[PDB]
Amino acid sequence: HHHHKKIFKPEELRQALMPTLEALYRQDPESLPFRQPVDPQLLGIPDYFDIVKNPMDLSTIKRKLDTGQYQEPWQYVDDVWLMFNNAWLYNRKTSRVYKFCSKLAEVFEQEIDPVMQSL
Ligand SMILES: CO[C@H]1CC[C@H](n2c([C@@H]3C[C@H](F)C(=O)N3c3ccc(F)c(F)c3)nc3cc(-c4c(C)noc4C)ccc32)CC1
Repeated sequence: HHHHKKIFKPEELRQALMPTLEALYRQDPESLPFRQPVDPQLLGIPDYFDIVKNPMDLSTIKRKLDTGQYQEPWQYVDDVWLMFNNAWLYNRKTSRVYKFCSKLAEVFEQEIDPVMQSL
């Protein structure tokens, strides 16, 4: 047993972290709201960017893995938490979106720890 200034390759991170991202995409219908960037104009919520200073969604995180924009695995993890925190901050606790956020966050919390241990 062993509970674990380092640099990983894009291929190393995709092999390790894409299966965790795919686990999120497979949660249906819970992932549908997180697949594309929030569009305040389409959704008629011009107050969105007054609460969320830094947008995040699954499509953005998929591009970053796919184009080698992550170098340490904690860079991927922070973006995913940014996505869930944004959603938890902006939406009311009673809304379907907040509860969808909570299910995704559970599913992420219960798979990322082992994956980190393997890197
Ligand atoms: C695939 O097209 C998208 C479907 C979800 C649509 N959507 C919708 C639409 C509008 C309506 F509120 C609604 O019920 N939507 C909705 C549509 C499909 C769903 F599966 C779902 F859970 C919700 N609401 C969204 C909310 C968010 C959101 C997130 C994530 N964090 O803060 C906010 C605000 C994001 C997307 C939302 C936008 C288009």
